[PDB]
Amino acid sequence: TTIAGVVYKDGIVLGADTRATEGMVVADKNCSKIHFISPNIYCCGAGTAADTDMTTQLISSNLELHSLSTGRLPRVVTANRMLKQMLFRYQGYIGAALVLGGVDVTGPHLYSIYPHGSTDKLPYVTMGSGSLAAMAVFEDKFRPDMEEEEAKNLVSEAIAAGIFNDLGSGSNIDLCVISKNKLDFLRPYTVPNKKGTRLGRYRCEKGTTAVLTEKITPLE
Amino acid sequence: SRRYDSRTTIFSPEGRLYQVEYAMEAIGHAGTCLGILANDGVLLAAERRNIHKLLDEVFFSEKIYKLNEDMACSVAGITSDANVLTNELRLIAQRYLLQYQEPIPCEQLVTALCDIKQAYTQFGGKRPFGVSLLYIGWDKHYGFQLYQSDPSGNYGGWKATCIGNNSAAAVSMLKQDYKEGEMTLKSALALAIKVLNKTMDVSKLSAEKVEIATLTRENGKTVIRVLKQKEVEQLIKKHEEEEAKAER
Amino acid sequence: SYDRAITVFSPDGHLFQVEYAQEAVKKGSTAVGVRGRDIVVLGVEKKSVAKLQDERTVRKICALDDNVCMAFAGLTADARIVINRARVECQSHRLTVEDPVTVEYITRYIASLKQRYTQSNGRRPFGISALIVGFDFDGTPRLYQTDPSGTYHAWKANAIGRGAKSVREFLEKNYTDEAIETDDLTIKLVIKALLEVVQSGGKNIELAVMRRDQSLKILNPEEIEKYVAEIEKEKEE
Amino acid sequence: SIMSYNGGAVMAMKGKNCVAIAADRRFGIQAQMVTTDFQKIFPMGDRLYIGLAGLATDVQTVAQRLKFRLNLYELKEGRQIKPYTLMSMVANLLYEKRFGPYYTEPVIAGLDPKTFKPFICSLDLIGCPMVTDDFVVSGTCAEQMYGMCESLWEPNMDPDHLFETISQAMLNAVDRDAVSGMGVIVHIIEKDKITTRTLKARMD
Amino acid sequence: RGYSFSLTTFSPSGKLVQIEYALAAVAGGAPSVGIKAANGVVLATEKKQKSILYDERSVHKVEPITKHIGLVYSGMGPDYRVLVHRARKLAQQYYLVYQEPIPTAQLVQRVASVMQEYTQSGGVRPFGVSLLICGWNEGRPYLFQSDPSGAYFAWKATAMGKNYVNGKTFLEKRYNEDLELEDAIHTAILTLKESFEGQMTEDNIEVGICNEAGFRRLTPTEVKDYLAAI
Amino acid sequence: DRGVNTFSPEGRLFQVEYAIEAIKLGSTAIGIQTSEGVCLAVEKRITSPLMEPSSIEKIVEIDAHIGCAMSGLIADAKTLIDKARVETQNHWFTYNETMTVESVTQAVSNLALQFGEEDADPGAMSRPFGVALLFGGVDEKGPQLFHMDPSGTFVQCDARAIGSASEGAQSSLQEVYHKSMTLKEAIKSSLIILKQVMEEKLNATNIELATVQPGQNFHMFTKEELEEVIKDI
Amino acid sequence: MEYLIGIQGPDYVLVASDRVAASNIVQMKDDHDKMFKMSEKILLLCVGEAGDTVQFAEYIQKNVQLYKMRNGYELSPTAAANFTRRNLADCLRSRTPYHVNLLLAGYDEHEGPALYYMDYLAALAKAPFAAHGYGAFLTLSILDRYYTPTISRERAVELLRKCLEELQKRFILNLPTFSVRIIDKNGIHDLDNISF
Amino acid sequence: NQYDNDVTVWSPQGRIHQIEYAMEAVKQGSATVGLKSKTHAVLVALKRAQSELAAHQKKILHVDNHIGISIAGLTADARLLCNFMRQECLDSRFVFDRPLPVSRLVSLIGSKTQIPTQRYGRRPYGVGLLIAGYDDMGPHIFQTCPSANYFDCRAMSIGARSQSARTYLERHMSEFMECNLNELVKHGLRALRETLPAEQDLTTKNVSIGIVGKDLEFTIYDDDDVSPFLEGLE
Ligand SMILES: *[C@@](O)([C@H](CC(C)C)NC(=O)[C@H](CO)NC(=O)CCCCC(C)C)[C@@](C)(O)CO
Ligand SMILES: [Cl-]
Ligand SMILES: [Cl-]
Ligand SMILES: [Cl-]
Ligand SMILES: [Cl-]
Ligand SMILES: [Cl-]
Ligand SMILES: [Cl-]
Ligand SMILES: [Cl-]
Ligand SMILES: [Cl-]
Ligand SMILES: [Cl-]
Ligand SMILES: [Cl-]
Ligand SMILES: [Cl-]
Ligand SMILES: [Cl-]
Ligand SMILES: [Cl-]
Ligand SMILES: [Cl-]
Ligand SMILES: [Cl-]
Ligand SMILES: [Mg+2]
Ligand SMILES: [Mg+2]
Ligand SMILES: [Mg+2]
Repeated sequence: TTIAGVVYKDGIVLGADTRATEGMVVADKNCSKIHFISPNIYCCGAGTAADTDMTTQLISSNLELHSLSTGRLPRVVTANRMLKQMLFRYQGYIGAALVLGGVDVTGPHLYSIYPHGSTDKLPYVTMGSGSLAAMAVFEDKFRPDMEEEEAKNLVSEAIAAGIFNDLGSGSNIDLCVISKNKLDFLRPYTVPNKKGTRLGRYRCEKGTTAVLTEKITPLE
Repeated sequence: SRRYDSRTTIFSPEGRLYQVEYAMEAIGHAGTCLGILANDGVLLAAERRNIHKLLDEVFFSEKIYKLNEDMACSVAGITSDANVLTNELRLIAQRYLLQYQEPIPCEQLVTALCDIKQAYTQFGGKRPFGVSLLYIGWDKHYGFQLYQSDPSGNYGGWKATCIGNNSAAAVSMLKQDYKEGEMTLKSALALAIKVLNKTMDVSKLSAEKVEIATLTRENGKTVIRVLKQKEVEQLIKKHEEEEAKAER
Repeated sequence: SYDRAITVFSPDGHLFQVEYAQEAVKKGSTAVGVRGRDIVVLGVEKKSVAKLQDERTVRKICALDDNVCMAFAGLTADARIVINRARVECQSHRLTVEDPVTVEYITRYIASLKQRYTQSNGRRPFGISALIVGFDFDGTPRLYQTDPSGTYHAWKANAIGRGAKSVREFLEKNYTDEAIETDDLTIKLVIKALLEVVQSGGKNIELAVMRRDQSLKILNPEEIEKYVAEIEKEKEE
Repeated sequence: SIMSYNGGAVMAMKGKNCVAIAADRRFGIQAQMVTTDFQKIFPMGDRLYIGLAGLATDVQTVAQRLKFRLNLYELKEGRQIKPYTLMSMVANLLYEKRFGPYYTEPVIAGLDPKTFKPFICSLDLIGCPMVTDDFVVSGTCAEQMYGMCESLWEPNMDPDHLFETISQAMLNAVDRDAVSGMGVIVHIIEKDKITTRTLKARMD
Repeated sequence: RGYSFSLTTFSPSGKLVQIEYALAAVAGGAPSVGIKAANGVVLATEKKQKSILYDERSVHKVEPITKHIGLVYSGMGPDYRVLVHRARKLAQQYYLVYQEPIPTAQLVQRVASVMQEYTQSGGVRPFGVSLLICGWNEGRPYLFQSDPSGAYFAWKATAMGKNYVNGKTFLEKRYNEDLELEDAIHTAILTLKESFEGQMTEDNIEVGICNEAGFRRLTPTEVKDYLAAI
Repeated sequence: DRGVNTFSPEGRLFQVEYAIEAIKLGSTAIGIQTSEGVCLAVEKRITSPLMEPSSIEKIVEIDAHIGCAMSGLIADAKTLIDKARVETQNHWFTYNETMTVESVTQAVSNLALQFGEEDADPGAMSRPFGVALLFGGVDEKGPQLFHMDPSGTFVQCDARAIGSASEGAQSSLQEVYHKSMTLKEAIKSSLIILKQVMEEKLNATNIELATVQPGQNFHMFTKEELEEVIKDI
Repeated sequence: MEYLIGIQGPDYVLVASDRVAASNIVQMKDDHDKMFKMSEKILLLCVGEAGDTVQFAEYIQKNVQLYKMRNGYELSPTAAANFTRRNLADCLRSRTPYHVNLLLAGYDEHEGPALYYMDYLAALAKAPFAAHGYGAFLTLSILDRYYTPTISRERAVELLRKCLEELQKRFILNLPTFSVRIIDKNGIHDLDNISF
Repeated sequence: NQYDNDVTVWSPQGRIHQIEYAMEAVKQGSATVGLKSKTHAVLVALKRAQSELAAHQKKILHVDNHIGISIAGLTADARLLCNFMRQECLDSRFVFDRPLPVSRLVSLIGSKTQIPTQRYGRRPYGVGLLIAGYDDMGPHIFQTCPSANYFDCRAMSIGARSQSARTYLERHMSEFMECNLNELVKHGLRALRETLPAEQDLTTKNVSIGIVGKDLEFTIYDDDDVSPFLEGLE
């Protein structure tokens, strides 16, 4: 996994690759790693896949209950607190490593959240087995107050660095762009990897497979 | 606090349980509900109380509930209380299936729920559930079956029975017309309509005002169906044709 | 959890809930037991008749284990709770002792369950009396009775439920070495005892027997009406 | 490894308006075959099946506990469960045991009960879901199965070609795995019928 | 500790009078109306709003439960807030398991089940509210009522609170199956006008609507627009 | 209606006073302590000739050196008797010695006022025990008879009657008792007194009698041994 | 160490079990019985860890008997097997797991004979024949070689005897005698012990 | 009336009838007397015998080497409270290896016995105690009540006709501090004897004595052992 985020002039850009692995085998070529928190807040997940899914779903749900009650758009700090307090309580046993970004009444905010419950509020962050490749791109090229398209270029460059240099990362680049005015969930943003084509045809005709027993059960 | 406790689970001086007796008065006022056992199946027929013009019609019935693959029930009395009990019936039936990997036999499901009702009359200081139930089913031990239970946690098996409004009158009509060992689903259907026609004496009988469900066996499988309104009106027609024959 | 004291003393030493539980038993169908020489018999009244009833589903005579059964009078839902508790307990006994229960053991258990429900917060007493019969390991026949108070005793013969007073009077005069010399006469003694009080005789006597080692046999209406005629034609003489 | 104590393999595959699910038939304990007709694929609806590989005791427990939950769901709701909803139900059941999991990794194959659209997915042992548009595999020969599926699967296959493809993918994969095989069962699910076949297969 | 005995019990005639009396609290509440159109549902209610001093926007009687389900009531406002909170929680619990928004009828059944509890459980009275619940799922609108007993019913149109008997007959002689949502909003407001007393403004009625796009409250400006005809 | 732990204006617990009145509905039992042992005698109170008299057990062994006679609501006595039995066995287990009669009586008497409806476990005791008990035995203090009632008050007595006719019987006991009385005299005296107070004609099946002596363990008299003693009486 | 075997024919199930209770280097009993009667037409054969085996089997037995007393009729073999399985599986991850291996044999009025195999993990398999213990390694192939589904009960006892003779020849443990029983329409029958 | 069945119900006069009723249990017990000198604390108790053939109820109980009690009221409540006292004393020796000071034990009783007077469905303790003890602050006599109040006393009597005993003790209390042990016990006996009907006298069957002091662990004297103290009431 390579996940990343940046604060740009008017918002947040989040990024992620789409590979999931089991050991050193690709289990999913098109996993979605950028998760809905609220209409103005999204969260990339790295680490144990069930833990990132379930943790983000739970917090999203509790935040919807919160916003239904308040009648207001949620704050990024609130998602951050809820996540970190739960992860701390579980002592690192919930293997969710998160990049949380959104835009609230106080503007854009980006946090990295670790499994043991520490968080860092920063203008750019990376996580996953590809995170140092992605961070090299950011250290070399980040500038404050980038325009939307510059920020999008930078995030996809960073994800690409992880895709091509980390065996844990691959397939497509997804981005999520969040501003006061707009949410662009770009899945896929880029498809830099493509399966090669098949050269021979193995279209096996009926009767190729020998059959011992057959039962047809008709349905309504 | 002893001053406010109405003491729902104690005996009266004649060995009676007043809350149980009072719950039974509630049931007597609810929609009439009958069950009739035949050779090839079992049926439930119930008076609907949800009959205002502006109601919407969203479920497949009002008072008939599927309990598991092989069983259904109908209820007379407090509706919200019925929803609690029928939810509990479904749970009991799935707990059995989980444990034994076969369907719960009908009498065992009835008894399990009756033990819950009984507990509410003996301890805990709560009001009993204000519900009587008719249960129809098939199992591999006794085939087609009909049971009745009430808020005392008592039950019995029946060839035919009635709960709710005008029960006593309904049972007399069944006593006289029911042929032990000789009923079919088609004649049990005729008899059900005859009985409801007499016991809904406020006033003229209509398909909008009754609900009928049948339980049968087809190709080694139990089929539980709620009759469509077309079929109910046809049976009402046949009963009215039949009463035209009654003299000459 | 509901912790109200339900059974309490009143002036003069009465426990009114227990007395009211006993009123419930007195309105139940009559039940009778006789201890034979090598048979025990239970018979019970009625209750309703009703042609549309499935008879199997309302028996008032119940196996607790292979060598012990019971009849009851009073609240039938309450009886079902007591019966199931006693059935569980018979299996614990077999589990930990590797013998079947004595009839006295399971009686003593049922009685102490009943007694506890007269002295525990949040509960009313059980509205039932039971007649419990069977055989011990050494072949000895037994008949016990329990009541809502938790008191229990052994009997040669006894009746509970409505009309128990007069049925007991009949048994006191009719229970002799002669009346139980055989199995057929023991059975008849129970039927005669019922047929005193039984409304539209009878018809609605349910009856069961237990022989030494032989497990519970319930009689069918055809086997009952054989006995009924065999006593009725004898009472003309 | 706990997951290889019994061995076993399941896979599912998508075609045009049909899906296929297949499993090996061996029940064994380490090297020893015990039986050759062990069920691993279970009906969850007329057109919706779940296949479980992993520890045989948990295959059975998960199938049974899932069926408890599904039956209650269908009685309470008006209706037959949607494939995607079954996946979620199963995810929730597995993740409840996050810290002492069931050792099984299911595949689901079915048609939507109203629209008849094909669906396949798999889940890991703690309930992480993965939906795909082609195939899914689970069991002790997953690498073998991936190699066959990647090479043979094509889009929009009719029922006959789907059957040949899943059958050849299963037979040839399990023939490279000591603890999977002893027979293969295949269900093809279409709008109007289910076709169940057992395959002529190696028994070593 | 808590009283462990029921405060609702059966009377000799078989009535649960505490539930009847809870229904009298409902009957004396402010009027509410729900109408199921062909393409949506409208919920409308009168504010028992005296003073110009009230900030009308500060609390709402018409409330969202989910993106696709909303509620109104007649009876006791604070009891209603309990049920709103539990309904929202029930909806989220469903979503976490099934990953699908709760069907309207499933939400009503679970909420009605909570109301039933308060008719039997220890040391509590029943809720003094009836709920009207609207939703859209399976491409179709739903309107339900849930009463203080925990009984629920599906309606094409209904009225509750003060003067409800009349409101029901007003709707009986006015609703048709093929009616559109915009027409339905108009007849809902006319139904409230039947029993209003005060002169209607956009500040003392509240309107919610439900369609394929979801559940939402109408804004003061939208209600003002519908009020110009009335 | 008031709670079970309500005091009356005279400083008594209503429930306890009422439980004491229940003792008067019991059959009469008698205990006598002599230097040669203690005897316990009780009226069975047979209500039908169909009842098995041996199934009435109003005298029970607690341990080899201790018996107990009861009167009042007999079903209530079972848990007290079982507590006495368990306590003497615990004491043996722990200390490898026999428990004194006084100590057994004390252990049982500490159950007496443990009732009430808002201190205790989900279904604890709702009321006092409607039972009185005579514990007769022998320990290193010699022979000993103790009385206990539902207040949890217990005391040693040289002779004591309990149940329906205890006034009556207690008066005759004052008349006949003396500190140097033999056990055989005590046995005869208690049957003479039971004979006066019983509604039925005394015989060898409608009474029970037991002894405990310094030589000899708890002993229930057989039918044949009762008949022997009944001849003179 | 403990050997169980079952062979199901058209209308009967034959079962056998060794009669040794061992401890360290000694046989402590040579007439041990490893079979538990659950009902008139059901036997449970149980081996494994000391304490667990009897505790588990007797608990299942008492509950099967309880079911009969409560309901008036018996559990079927299949229901009893699934009941047994639910209990074992439910204990597997508890504070009280039971380390037992089992065969369940029965005859149902409507379904005919059944033989079920269960391991300590609580995997349940229906089989035409089966065996547990180290002795199974030497006898299952003899069953595969000579078993046919229509095998008569005489030949099943011969086939059984081939298996038991193979343990005498080839197995390192001294298992000189075996309990043998058969179940059919008429219940459970004791056959003569097979001894060496 | 509506105010007298629950310990949680204040009357309109600011009283709690259940507590007052519990105090009647002590006024109806047999009398007991407690008194002290500079060096010893003594308890003297009349024992009631049910019949002529009963032993006579214990009235004096050992708590620890340095503490004993005399009781009046419900015997079962007396044992429950005595067991609490014993346990508090054992705890103090276990933890601190020294005797629990008498005034601290009495505080613990006050705190324990107050609790059920304030909770619904509980009742006061229906027992009054005289407590004799000796510690670093010398001898003590304390009195405890069902109200959970307690009193530090020069001397005291509780139970039936104890007013007479109290009148004797007031009359002679200026003598107590300087009394030898024999003189002090004699004073206790004369006070107790004032509680008796004119016919009846102190005997070895009806008197029980408890003594503790500087050189003497708490000791109970009954039956033949009270004779030395009764002879020479001359
Ligand atoms: C990622 O961290 C990736 C993120 C995850 C949210 C997809 N993690 C995984 O793939 C992990 C790494 O162990 N795998 C799993 O949790 C097993 C479940 C995968 C199978 C599907 C059912 C999801 C990277 C960098 O680890 C990916 O290599
Ligand atoms: Cl924070
Ligand atoms: Cl089902
Ligand atoms: Cl089922
Ligand atoms: Cl109990
Ligand atoms: Cl009776
Ligand atoms: Cl589960
Ligand atoms: Cl309460
Ligand atoms: Cl809320
Ligand atoms: Cl939602
Ligand atoms: Cl809104
Ligand atoms: Cl007395
Ligand atoms: Cl006193
Ligand atoms: Cl007292
Ligand atoms: Cl005071
Ligand atoms: Cl005083
Ligand atoms: Mg292979
Ligand atoms: Mg091989
Ligand atoms: Mg262990």
